[PDB]
Amino acid sequence: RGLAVGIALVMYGRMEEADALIESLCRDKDPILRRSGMYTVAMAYCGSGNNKAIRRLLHVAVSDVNDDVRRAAVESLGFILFRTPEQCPSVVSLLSESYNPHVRYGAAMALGVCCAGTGNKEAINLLEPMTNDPVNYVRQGALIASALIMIQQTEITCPKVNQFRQLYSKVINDKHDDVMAKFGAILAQGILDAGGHNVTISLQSRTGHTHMPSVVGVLVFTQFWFWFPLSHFLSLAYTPTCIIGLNKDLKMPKVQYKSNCKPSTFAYPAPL
Amino acid sequence: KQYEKSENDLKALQSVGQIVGEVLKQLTEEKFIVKATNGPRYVVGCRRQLDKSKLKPGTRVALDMTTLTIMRYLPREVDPLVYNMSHEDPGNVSYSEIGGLSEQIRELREVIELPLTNPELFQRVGIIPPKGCLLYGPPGTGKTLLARAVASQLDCNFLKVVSSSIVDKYIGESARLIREMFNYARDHQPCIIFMDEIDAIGGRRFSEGTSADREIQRTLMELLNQMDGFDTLHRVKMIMATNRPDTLDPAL
Amino acid sequence: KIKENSEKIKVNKTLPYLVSNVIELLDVDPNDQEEDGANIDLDSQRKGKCAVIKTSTRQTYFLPVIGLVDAEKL
Amino acid sequence: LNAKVRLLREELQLLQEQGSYVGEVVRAMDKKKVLVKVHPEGKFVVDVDKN
Amino acid sequence: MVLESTMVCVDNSEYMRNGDFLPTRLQAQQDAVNIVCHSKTRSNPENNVGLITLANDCEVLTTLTPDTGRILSKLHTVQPKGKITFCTGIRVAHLALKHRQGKNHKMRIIAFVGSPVEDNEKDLVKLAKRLKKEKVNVDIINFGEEEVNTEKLTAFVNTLNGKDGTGSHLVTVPPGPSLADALISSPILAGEGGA
Amino acid sequence: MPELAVQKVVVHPLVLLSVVDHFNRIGKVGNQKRVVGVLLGSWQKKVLDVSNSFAVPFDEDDKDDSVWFLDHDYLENMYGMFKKVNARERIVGWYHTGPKLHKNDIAINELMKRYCPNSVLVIIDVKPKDLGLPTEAYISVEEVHDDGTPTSKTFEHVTSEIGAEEAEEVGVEHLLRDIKDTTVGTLSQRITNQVHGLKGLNSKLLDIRTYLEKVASGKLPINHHIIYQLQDVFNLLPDASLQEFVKAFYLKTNDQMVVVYLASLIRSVVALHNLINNKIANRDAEKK
Amino acid sequence: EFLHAQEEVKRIQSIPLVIGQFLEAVDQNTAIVGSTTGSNYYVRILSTIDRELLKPNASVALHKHSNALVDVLPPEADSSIMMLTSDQKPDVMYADIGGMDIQKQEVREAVELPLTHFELYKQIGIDPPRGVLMYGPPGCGKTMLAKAVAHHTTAAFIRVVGSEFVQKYLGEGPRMVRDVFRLAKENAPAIIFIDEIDAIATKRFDAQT
Amino acid sequence: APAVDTAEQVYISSLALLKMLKHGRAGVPMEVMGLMLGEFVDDYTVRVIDVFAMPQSGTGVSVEAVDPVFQAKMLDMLKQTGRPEMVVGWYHSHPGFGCWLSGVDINTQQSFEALSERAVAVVVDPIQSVKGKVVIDAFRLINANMMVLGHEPRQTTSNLGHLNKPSIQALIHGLNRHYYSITINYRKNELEQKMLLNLHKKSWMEGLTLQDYSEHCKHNESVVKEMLELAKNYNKAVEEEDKMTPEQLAIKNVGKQDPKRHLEEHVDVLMTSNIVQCLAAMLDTVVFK
Repeated sequence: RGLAVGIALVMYGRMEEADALIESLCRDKDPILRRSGMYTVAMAYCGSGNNKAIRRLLHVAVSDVNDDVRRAAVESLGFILFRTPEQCPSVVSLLSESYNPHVRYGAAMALGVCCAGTGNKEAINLLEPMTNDPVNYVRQGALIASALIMIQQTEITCPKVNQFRQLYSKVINDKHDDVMAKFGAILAQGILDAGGHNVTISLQSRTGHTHMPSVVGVLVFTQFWFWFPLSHFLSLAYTPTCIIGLNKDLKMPKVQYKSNCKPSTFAYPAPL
Repeated sequence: KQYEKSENDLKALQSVGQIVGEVLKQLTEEKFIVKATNGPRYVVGCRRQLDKSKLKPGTRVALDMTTLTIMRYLPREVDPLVYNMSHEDPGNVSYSEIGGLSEQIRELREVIELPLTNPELFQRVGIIPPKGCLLYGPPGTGKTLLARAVASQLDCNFLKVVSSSIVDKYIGESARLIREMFNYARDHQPCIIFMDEIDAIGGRRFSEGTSADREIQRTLMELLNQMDGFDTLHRVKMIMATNRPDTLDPAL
Repeated sequence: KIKENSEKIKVNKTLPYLVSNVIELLDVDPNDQEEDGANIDLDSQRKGKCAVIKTSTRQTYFLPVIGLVDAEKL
Repeated sequence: LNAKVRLLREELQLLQEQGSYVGEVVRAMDKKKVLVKVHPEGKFVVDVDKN
Repeated sequence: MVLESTMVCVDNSEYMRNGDFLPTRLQAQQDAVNIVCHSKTRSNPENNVGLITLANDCEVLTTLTPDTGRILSKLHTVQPKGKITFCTGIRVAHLALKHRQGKNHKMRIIAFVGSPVEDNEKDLVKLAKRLKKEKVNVDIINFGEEEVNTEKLTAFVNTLNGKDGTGSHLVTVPPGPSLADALISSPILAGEGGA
Repeated sequence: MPELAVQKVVVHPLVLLSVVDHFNRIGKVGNQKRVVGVLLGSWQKKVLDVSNSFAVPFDEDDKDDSVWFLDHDYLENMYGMFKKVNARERIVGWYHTGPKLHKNDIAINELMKRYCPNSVLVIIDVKPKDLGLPTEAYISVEEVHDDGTPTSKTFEHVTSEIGAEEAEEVGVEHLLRDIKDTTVGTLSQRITNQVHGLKGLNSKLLDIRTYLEKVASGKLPINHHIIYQLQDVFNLLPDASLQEFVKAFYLKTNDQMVVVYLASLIRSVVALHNLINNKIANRDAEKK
Repeated sequence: EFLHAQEEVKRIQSIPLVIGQFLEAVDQNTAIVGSTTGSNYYVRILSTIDRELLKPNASVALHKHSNALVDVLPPEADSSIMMLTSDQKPDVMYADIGGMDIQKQEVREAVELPLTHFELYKQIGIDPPRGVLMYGPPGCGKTMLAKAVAHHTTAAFIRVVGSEFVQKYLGEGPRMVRDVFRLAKENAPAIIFIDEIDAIATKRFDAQT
Repeated sequence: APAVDTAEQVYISSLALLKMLKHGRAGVPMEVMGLMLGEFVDDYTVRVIDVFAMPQSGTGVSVEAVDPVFQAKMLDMLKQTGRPEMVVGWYHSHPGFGCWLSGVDINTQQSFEALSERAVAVVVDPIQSVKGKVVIDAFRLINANMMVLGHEPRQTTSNLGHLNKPSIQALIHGLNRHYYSITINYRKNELEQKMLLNLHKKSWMEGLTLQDYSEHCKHNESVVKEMLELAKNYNKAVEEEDKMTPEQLAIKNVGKQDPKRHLEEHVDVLMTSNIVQCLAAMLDTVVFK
């Protein structure tokens, strides 16, 4: 498991070399290696979309009824389509219908990553049936996906933000729900509130091009299905974003900045 | 030795309370249709090991309670009561104590005793030995002593059956015993079957009576078909004993 | 070892428990009853002494009878 | 077609049950239990599912 | 021996029916083969012996077991067809030796000779290199080439000696009345490095 | 010992699977060498259903015929052991690991008869190849030769088929990333079968053809069988002829169309209206 | 995948199975049955079964785990008794009760002519017979006429004894009637003969018991 | 109650799984068992390479069912193969019950646990199965208290888990007491996958084969004759079928036993059958001469 994720991590923004790795890991005897191969393409490609990477992934998944590959195709999309963030819900609308819980898991993870910084209305609704389905992994993945988009966004932006917290809470109090779901719920809560909504996980930086630590951090984090200390990697994805000034001597000025909006609403509205 | 006995007990408990059935009709080699002696009719399988050929509708099979697959073969169905009737053949009373009746005694032998040894004697005549014997007489004569007394001397298989308590109010349970004795005799050929006090089963028109007049008729119907209906006896002879031939059904 | 196997018997010996009547006593051997043919051989009649017992609740039950209970009475 | 199979996995666990019976309602009680008589088994006072 | 896998190769020839050993060679060799087996078992219970026949085409009679019984039963049978098919006996043995139920033991071949060995010097020398490389020794009990024949065998046995601590042995048994057991002359009952 | 008692041979998916595994398992002994195992299964059945196989150590030389090693011990211990679990399953025989039938095989077979109550030669062509089956069945027949010596041992082919129990078939589907291949089915499958047949026929003709070249020069024997087969092709002269067509297919779809339209008419009102509802539905869902 | 999914349902459809009898189809999703147990169930209908042959009365299978309607059985299968007294026929013909000419002509016309050939009787215009009642003095011998025709056809004669309908085993009795009658419908034509209805069905029933 | 244990993920090989199905079908209905051979790798993974059986007995799934004679005998022979394998655990089948262990069966699991605590009991169901995905579950089996406290999920970590129901509430309760469903993964690959794929090389002869012309005619005749019968209903079908309600349609225009479904089905068999027979006859002609 350790070695498998590690092959994906080293790539980033070197598209072409990864095309070689992924096919070989997929053919092998080991199920784990199949999932790691997707990660390999997702990272190398994250920088700009292409047709090549999505096309490669897509053929393997349709051809066969193999679970491990079928999740892989759908998952891989979000990272690469990042440039126009609408697109990931387009491909995933046909894929979320699939009865395979694998595909359904993979559809949710993908939506989570792409939309994280600049959201979409369509992405939100796709996640709802996964939560509902009774299988263990579909539910955990769906609840963590919901939170990712929602980070650095206050609980008065829309009512959904509020709803998401109540759901997380419901599950953790409960013993009537799945163990695997309790982990997704708590983690989910954790992401949404982190740094009191001054810490963020986005697809891109405010410069206008890719914010590398956030992208990287999410995928290494999503495994925990086997081995649980793995979840702590989420810390790299968490990046502080606050307007702070600079003084000539490198210390903190207590200057003022203008804001177009009332700053009173955003001071953590509606907590528990 | 004790451990061996203890071992069979576990077999029941693994199947959870094994139940008896019978093969109604064979659908295919795998699937039989089984009617249960316990209640519901069932669709059943067979063990790989247990052969299909062995099972018959004339005979009984056993089923695992929890999966309904035939574990094994069981023998032909016979009532508990009928086992006791066959045994009851020596009830004592020798041929000496029934004398003076001797002329009438000779008449009983022609019907009962002759077809056992040879049905061939009546066959040469070109006639099938006469069906059913009726013993009747005033009380104290020894109509029951006679039937009983010869059965012991020969010591042939003789079912001695009390039919004045065989009718019960338990619908369907009264039917089975009456059938079973005819079937059984055909198997244990030669045999004699004597029913004593079947005056009880001897019925009348009734139809303004209690529940007690109703049960008698079902049994009385069954006897008619079994004798002459489409079913009939052979070498084996059925003997009736009464007190009045007037208590009897007009059809009988 | 006798006691572990008998404990299951003891619970059935204790209350609640029914009365019934014996339809037939088969009493066949634990030793080979016939070598079954067909797909896989072996014996399927690996039953020891058996009895077909009729409960007074109008159902029929098949049961392997123990060897400790005297055979004669039965 | 996908819908038919999606439905299908759920049905197997749902179907697992202690059976069913058919009776008729003689009368209902005000408290929302109904006195019904099951035709082969005894009479029961038991509640309704309003789903 | 202690932790050795041994294949005894049995000679069954038209020179085994012979009466040079009194009363018969067959019997005298029969006492010899049993002794060799009883001795190894008494020596170590973990020691095993196997059976292959030198004569005719190759039959693997037994793979590794403790049984004296297998080797006894074969001996009673005679083979007029085949004598000493040495080159082949070594090859089946080497292969056979590898798979074991007393695993990671030393590799040994004992062959009984009791017929003139047909095989010339070119076969023999060739066989010695195969033996070195696999690191298996072959032991010869020689009453088969003093009976009307010169001993080809000695040079080969000498060269083979010292490839491990259970070296080769040339065990000398006379041809005339003296039995197939005179095992006293050189070790074979259990392994030794010397000749 | 029984080899003649088999007309037809059926193999479970298990045996085909099991053999490939055994090859490695022995400690990776191959190349020139082969690996054999026991076949456990039925006999006294005209149909031979081979139930299982378990690994056996083996070293083979197929370039020589005066050396082979066959583990004696495994066969015997395994036959003695198995009776308690299954009284029908006995050692059915042994599989050979390709590439084709050898005369090298009679020798190994002989031993197997002695040890084992039964033997059979199932030849599984090497390591996984092909879409169809790679097993052929052979029974050792004793024949007279009218030119050599009577009682020669040779191999005659018998029909090879497949067949397995219900539970096993269900297992194959779970593991596998499809269900089975072609032999005949759907409309598509029949046409594939035709193309599958041509590549297959072509292979058989190469065997004969390469042999003739070898018999003519290089002096491989002349057998009456080979020559008989070739001659017949020329003689029979098949002549193309009429028939086998039908036109019915169109009427059926036309009939169904009128009904299909009545259904679309009722459907239209709901389908048409729904389009607007969907776009709005996505906003509501996100809001609440 | 649909095939592998269908295989999920194939495993539940297996044994244990208990036979019920299909009263009617409310829908192609739920239906009403009355089982042979002696209890009725309103149960759910799964997937990969026909309701085309099962819509009117037929045998049906329930799974004993679910106690719901898993599978179907044909209307023909689970027939309580199919034939008897045609493979058990007497050898008695019309020439062993050589007299009673009026009687002989009536039985022959009612019983034999519809089994052998339904067309001819119907062809004339007059209906081929439906329900037969036979009445008279008992000393004539109704059973014997029944015998002669039982021999002559040698097929489509179902002999049922009126006591044989009633039963100790639970719920079999009203059901036992469904299984034999339903089979007569399938292997048309066939005659059902009840020996004596004069000692099983009575004018007075007391109904306290 | 506190203890520091890990769960065993059961990695079943393709070879091993198929044998477990084989044994379980055969045993029917009587419950049978056997031992599992494998290797212990990592810090929780027990892998099942292969399986063999302990005898078929009506005293099955018991300590008794286990035969010392089989176990020794195999192990000497296994040394020779160049695979003497560890006993990772034991498999059994219940075809009289589901995934709920029997009362004897819990004691039997315990004895295996003493030998190697990396021992599991895998339940194989082939006619008490509700799923064609192969209804198998794994238990290590630990006491009741561990479930009640909620300790048992602390021990399982490095598990996903799952829950299925072959047979009602009683099974669910039995499962929860044990250790519930611990994850089963499969060690499989394309070479093994290709072996299972196969059917017939005999497809070679069959694709080319076509039958006698008299037979071609039999088929064509039987179908046209059949089509006549259904045709009379078809007229009504096209004239009407305003109804869309399946139960009403069935009675009205003989919707159940539909002439459309069957007539189409019939044209399609006849067309395909004639094409393959005709196509082969012609192909063979050209090629052989």
